[PDB]
Parts: sequence; C-alpha cells; structure tokens
Amino acid sequence: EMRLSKFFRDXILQRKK
Repeated sequence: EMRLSKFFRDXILQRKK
C-alpha cells in the first residue's frame, strides 16, 4: 500500500533509520 515500500519496507525500519 505504498510506493516507497520498495523502500521502507526496504530500509529505514529494519534499520529504523
């Protein structure tokens, strides 16, 4: 349900930053 999410879901959460 995102666009980034190849993003966040990809790298700012598992890392948290």
